[PDB]
Amino acid sequence: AESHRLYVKGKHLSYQRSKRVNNPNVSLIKIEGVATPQDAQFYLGKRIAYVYRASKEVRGSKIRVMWGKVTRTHGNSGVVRATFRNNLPAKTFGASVRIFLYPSNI
Amino acid sequence: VEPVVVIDGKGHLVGRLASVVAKQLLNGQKIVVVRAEELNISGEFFRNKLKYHDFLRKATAFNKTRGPFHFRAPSRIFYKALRGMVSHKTARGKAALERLKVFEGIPPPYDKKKRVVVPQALRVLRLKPGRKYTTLGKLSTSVGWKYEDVVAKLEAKRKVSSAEYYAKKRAFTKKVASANATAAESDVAKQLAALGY
Amino acid sequence: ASLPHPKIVKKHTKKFKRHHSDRYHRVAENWRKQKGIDSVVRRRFRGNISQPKIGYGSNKKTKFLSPSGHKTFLVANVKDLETLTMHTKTYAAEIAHNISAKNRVVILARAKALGIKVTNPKGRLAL
Amino acid sequence: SAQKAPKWYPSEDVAALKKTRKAARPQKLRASLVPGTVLILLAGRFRGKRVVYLKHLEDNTLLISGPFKVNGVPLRRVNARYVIATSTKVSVEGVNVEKFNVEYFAKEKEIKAERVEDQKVVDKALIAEIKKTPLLKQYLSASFSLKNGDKPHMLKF
RNA sequence: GAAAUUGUUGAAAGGGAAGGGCAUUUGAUCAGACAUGG
RNA sequence: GGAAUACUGCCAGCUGGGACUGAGGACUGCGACGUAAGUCAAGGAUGCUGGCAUAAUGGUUAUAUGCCGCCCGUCUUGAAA
RNA sequence: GCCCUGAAAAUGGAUGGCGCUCAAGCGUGUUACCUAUACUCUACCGUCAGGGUUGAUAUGAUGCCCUGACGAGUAGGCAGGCGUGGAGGUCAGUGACGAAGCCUAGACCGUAAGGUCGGGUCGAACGGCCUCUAGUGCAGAUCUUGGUGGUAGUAGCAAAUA
RNA sequence: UUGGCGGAAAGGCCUUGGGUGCUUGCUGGCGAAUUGCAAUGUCAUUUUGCGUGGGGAUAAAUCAUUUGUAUACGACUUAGA
Repeated sequence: AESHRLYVKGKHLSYQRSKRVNNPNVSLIKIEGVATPQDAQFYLGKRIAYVYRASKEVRGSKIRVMWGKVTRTHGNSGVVRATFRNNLPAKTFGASVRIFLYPSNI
Repeated sequence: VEPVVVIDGKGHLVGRLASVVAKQLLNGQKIVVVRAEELNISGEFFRNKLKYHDFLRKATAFNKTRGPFHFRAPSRIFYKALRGMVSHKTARGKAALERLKVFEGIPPPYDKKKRVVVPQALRVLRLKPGRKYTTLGKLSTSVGWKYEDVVAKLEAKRKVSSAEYYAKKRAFTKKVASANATAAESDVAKQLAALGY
Repeated sequence: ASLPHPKIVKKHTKKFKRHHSDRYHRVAENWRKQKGIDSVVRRRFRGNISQPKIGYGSNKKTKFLSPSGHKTFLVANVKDLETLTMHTKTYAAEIAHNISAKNRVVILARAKALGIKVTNPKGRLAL
Repeated sequence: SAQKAPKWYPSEDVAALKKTRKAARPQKLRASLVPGTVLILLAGRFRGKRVVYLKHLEDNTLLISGPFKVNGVPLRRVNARYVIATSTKVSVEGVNVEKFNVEYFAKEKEIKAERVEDQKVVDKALIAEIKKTPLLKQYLSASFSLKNGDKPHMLKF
């Protein structure tokens, strides 16, 4: 109980985009340990959270969370696509993100 | 999958190392590259020196001080290859970069910290045998880098220290693998083997 | 208090300001269609302001509703108010800007009696 | 008048719905959810806890045990999409479980005496089964987590 | 007693212009509710 | 000599995972399953549970971040010029 | 065939850049993958078309309802609308218990022209609807008249003895 | 706490000796619910202002004045208890 994590780590790389136009509506996530679209199929539909600090407390907390979910895979190397209730801020390209194991249809 | 990754520059091909190290920064991973002076470039030394001179001719004509800066140190020759592969003028660019350090030799904390290689940028895996190449240290020196010998001196001093260290290590790992031997074949050991351990 | 309506969808909630109304004081924000021969806005080059056009039109079904769900009706006095006697679930009253403070207390009491929503109570409210 | 008056006004009659065609058919749970099976809870208060599945209630949920004396989780509702089914499984033969249902949990602070006694009834039998297999108790007392290295899409459970 | 233009106060940004578009973080500000036995 | 397999194609063959949508508003239509009364996935979503109150949420606004965005008007085959 | 010679120009510099040598190069083959305002399916706005329906039965027949298709645009044509001075008619319209006007990174309606509201300031008149009427809508014209900036506390204020 | 080693940016490393908590090596006795079927539920490290108790320490630079090794003005360089 050194470890308590029940999510897989991921990184927020980019919005969906062509060379010169981006689409903030979809985000591209690289899930740790996932190297192929075949592997990434496991994570589709799972929930993600981006988790951040703020100065103003809300429900007596300075931690905040943006939720979303993995929607399809992306390209040939396990990258995955994700939509969020809001839209990841963009300063967060490179930030860590958390990919849960539910909804589980193990 | 590590807070900081430390790469041994040795036997690595600049551009391919630069390519991987740059993607690493843009994805959030801190990198420090050491031993930048034993980095290679493919194709023999005369061509690479020549190239560096073509780069030397470029300066702002009216004020050479505002025109391109020609960095001669191996670490910094590498930093140039990398920088060109990152949108270094945007905010996100500067952030990516700030996650990265380059050194000639391997200066302390890193000296007692593990280093990794990057196979897809490793020359011996990459260059076809017979193909001529260039040591970055030798190249720098010839275009004005001052500290080849200083870093050489420091490295041998370091390497002596590292040997002693590695020798204690091995000796210790003897005692362990020895004194293990008894437990190594014990009922618990047979159980672990049943589950692959 | 109001009928049912589907989700009110706006479509384009931002203003549409005249091109370069942010550039010279002389040029008011009020929409004005660019006519210039080279104009990037008129020719619609990526990157510039959108212009108003009919595709942005609101759903007939939700058009003119205020967030409460009622069309607003402007209302000068008690007789005016009472045209919405039957249509309580549908219109809400907004009292003219130029109605005196006391005549507002009267329209207000009466609205209340009749169950008619007032959109700008607290008119010239004393207190 | 401040404004002319509309010439129309809509009906204030609210209409009735169309006779909708959506019948409630029963949820058929995935093959691995079989009573007695150990579950890892993925979310909520007892996330991490490894728990014994007992019964599929009529509001789609899973009746869960623990047992309490083993890891502090009481008899409880859990949702099937927030669970991993391990392949490890205890027999659930000598365990009552008939009375437990939706209205059992119905919200009508304290803790009911029945709840506390049912916990002991169900647990005693479960613990008696759990013990016949070495390290099962301990297994269930211990929380689940991902270690560096784990790949969910690979691991067996 | 408008605008240009100006002083002071308050808030904010600013590594060779500023301004704009889509998007969201953060801060500020504003809403829509409306009723159930005591 | 007797097989198998590949390849290509067909099935009004059976199934798992993920994503967007849910327009309509009594009933009329075409059907399906039933021995039957009835049932239904058949001319557009329902059901069960929960969460929010000086709040969940939405509008606006400022700023940051990603990508993108040359000065309008004019004559002109051609204007950021 | 690839490669080498043949192969000389002026600021420093361009396979787009980095850099790449069993390529990240050249020829060829095979899969997978990324992505347009295009294609497919669905919602909504409008346009056009076809169709139904005041038969007695509350509130729009230039209406209501059903169905299919379609949407680029300079010069230019037509349509439906937004807004201004004044005029006939009407709301027995608003108003000194505050008209008009002005200010307001406050609110609401409209695709838009615009409309509406709150608060502040103000002081005498003003508006909606059906019509009528034009000296009726500005960014430009080295446009007119006025007013104001940066330039800038800058150029300067040094001939003629003190 | 006993020794040592580390200057490339050592600012860290190895060591000796006890003390103290824990020890899932192993065997027991208790506890956990109602946070109600997920949602906000582990606290990290930076600055900066204040609060207490201890140890500590007790200056200068600028303007003005002055030199002319200096100087368009600033700047430079001297001198003054």
